[PDB]
Amino acid sequence: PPHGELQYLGQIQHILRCGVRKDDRTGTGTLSVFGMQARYSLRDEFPLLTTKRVFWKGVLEELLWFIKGSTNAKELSLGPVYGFQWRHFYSGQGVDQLQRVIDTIKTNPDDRRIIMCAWNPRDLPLMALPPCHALCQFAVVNSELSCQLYQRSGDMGLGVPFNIASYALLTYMIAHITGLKPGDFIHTLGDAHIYLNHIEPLKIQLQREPRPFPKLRILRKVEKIDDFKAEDFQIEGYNPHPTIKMEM
Amino acid sequence: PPHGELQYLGQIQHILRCGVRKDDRTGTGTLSVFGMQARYSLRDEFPLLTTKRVFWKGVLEELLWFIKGSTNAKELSLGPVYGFQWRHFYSGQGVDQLQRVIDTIKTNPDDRRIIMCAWNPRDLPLMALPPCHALCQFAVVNSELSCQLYQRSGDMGLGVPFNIASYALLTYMIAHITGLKPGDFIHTLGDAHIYLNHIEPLKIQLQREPRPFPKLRILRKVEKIDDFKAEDFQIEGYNPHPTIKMEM
Repeated sequence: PPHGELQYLGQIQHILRCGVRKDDRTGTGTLSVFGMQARYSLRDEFPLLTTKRVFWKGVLEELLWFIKGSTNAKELSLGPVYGFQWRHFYSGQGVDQLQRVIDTIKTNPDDRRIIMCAWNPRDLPLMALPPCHALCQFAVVNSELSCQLYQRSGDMGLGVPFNIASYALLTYMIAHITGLKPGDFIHTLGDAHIYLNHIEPLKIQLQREPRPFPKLRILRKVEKIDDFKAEDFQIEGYNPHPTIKMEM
Repeated sequence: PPHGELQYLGQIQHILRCGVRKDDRTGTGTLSVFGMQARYSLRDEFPLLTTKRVFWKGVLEELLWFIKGSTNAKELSLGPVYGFQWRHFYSGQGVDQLQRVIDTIKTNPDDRRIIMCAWNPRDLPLMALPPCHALCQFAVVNSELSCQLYQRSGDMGLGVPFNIASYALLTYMIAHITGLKPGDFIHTLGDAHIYLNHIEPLKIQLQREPRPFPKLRILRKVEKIDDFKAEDFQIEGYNPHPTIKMEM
């Protein structure tokens, strides 16, 4: 059974070899491939990448922050996830996308419309009816919860490993409170890119052999999504390669 | 160079072998796999499937209908594409998603937010802020136009082959008027399903060897998307296997 992280590394390799030079908002330069998909199992393991050390504490903390509120920075002393509108559009108003996902899983697990979206908030004033940055779809199969993230653009070096962990964490959480087991996290990209100043670091990360994924234990029975605390979570068996500093 | 249709057939096979039984709105029953992606080249060929005869005339005609108007059935004497809100939300009002896609391709081809969405209109009254059925993203790379369709659910037997043709047609059109060449059509599915009464027909279609994809010639220089007519298009070299009647 081949390590799931191999998909990520294969994507890095593919973009390095077959990717096209393309500019972005910062005119900084990237290598880009359009359209990609990776599938990561959540069954008895958690896809926190091991070919470099991923900042798990920031993942967890930023996720909890998104889940409860909140339009005010620093307070987690604009990210790659963008969950400002997950709860609101502030107490008990707008559409609560996350709670609605949870409720649908319980009232109709076969539903094909179990979807939550996130926007880049720089888009909001820019234009009428701005396209989201990320579309998140959940599916239930045989008491298993799976999640697919579609991102219109993914930063492969910095953003992607972090997002894989974020959404897998989200899935574990929702599974936990809906009484399901986590299944797969499917990661789909539009513009999948590597910034030029990340090319050398990533070429080196490619040489590294992934270690077995760790486990994620939830230590307490939680009934509501808003009740989760950082201390409710434990990462067992994370044995990663050293940190790689990617500059941005 | 392996035939692109092989991806579709591989997906059918995979769902038959490894798919899970799941009900739907009609409680009719399907085999489902969650999360799939196929990539079809549009370079000097057009992905009109050959292991059965796809209703090309309906593809073309339904697409043109979506492009100009229109909220009134029969008039193409609710589909699997769902393009009712592509132009409107009626002359010169609401947001014109399609024209905006066209304009962005011309004003900023590197843009990562070149996205159009379609809704199932049965969802519209059902709830506030309904999730779309399909998200369509365009990307430009080296004078090439590529398109990725994300569908929250795809009917593999009937809807999918038709949609592959529809969106590839759309891409050829937009390429033509933006002065680009078609690149790839990437097809991504959430719930990818086969209805149980389609299992036998599809098992038979699996045995068929695809023939080379045909070409799509555009016969006239067209400047605006609204100007395209059915007669502007020609399918050269379509040599498919016989029609398979899938009942629904």
